[PDB]
Amino acid sequence: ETLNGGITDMLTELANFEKNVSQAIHKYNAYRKAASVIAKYPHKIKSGAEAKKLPGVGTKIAEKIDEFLATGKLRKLEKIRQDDTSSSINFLTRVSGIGPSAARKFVDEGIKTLEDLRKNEDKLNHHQRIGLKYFGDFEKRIPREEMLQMQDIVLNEVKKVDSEYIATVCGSFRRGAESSGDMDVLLTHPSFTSESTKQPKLLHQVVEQLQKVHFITDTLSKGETKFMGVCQLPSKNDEKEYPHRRIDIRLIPKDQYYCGVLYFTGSDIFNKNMRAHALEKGFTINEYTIRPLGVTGVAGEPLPVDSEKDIFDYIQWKYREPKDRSE
DNA sequence: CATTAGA
DNA sequence: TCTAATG
Ligand SMILES: [K+]
Ligand SMILES: [K+]
Repeated sequence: ETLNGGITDMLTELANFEKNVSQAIHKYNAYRKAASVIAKYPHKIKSGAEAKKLPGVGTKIAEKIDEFLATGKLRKLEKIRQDDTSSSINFLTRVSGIGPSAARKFVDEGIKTLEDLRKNEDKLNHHQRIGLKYFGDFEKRIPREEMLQMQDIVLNEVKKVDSEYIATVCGSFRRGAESSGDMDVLLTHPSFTSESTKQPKLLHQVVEQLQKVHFITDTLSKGETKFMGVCQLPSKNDEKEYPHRRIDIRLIPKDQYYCGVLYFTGSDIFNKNMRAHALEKGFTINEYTIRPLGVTGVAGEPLPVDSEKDIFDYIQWKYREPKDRSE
């Protein structure tokens, strides 16, 4: 957590590099299990050799550990850090819709900057265009105070369209968080569950609502179960317009809400931990259901869930307010 | 790890 | 169809 920090930090830098700038999925994966292992190890690595006794730790890596230990740096890291192409790729990637593969291509063609991207809007796809168009606001945080104004509107049209809808704004928002990165709305309807052959409209109706009133301003992607968009709070009585915000809406079979909701509320650890516990408690939890364990090794058969509680009860734990689902 | 665009 | 990108 801190005794082998520089090593893990260096290592992740290393990995991340092979993956993006290079297409070394392998080296990439290498730097990672290592970074992973050296992290668990309870003692200060004092030499590569020492490191090296680890699993995943080879001669390539170990050598890097000495250099890093010896001198507070690493050239390869220093060289990459300087590297314009590579820098370039790192940046392009910040554009929503740009991933490594496109980043490399764009660079290939010579589009290394924001302005470059501009002049060539033609080379970009809708998603990419939008991300470009909203590069600044996409990077901005979402203050809760706004999260509250967003949730407000959201729940309103949802209700207006059909009163039978159930929505929840998940994520760290749900967990307290002073601010968030984007808004995550989980959606369901009684009329749609595991079997009940869809109702694509179910999603459509609301997107259309939100649009109708200008909550929604763009669409990155719209499918029959997962809508990914851009939204904006009504710019008041002027002098202050709001930044464009990423919003994601998802349809869910009512019969899988709460687990979905559980899960997406996190946190990453609260989850893992509650989950680890359902294992002892003779269960299995995951984004959609909660099945009881069977001695033979594994088992099935989804237990019925009508609330976050059902799940809690089941693993015979203390209902944890989302506020304190921190870990 | 599943859903969507796209080409 | 596959492959990329988000989450
Ligand atoms: K080893
Ligand atoms: K990106």
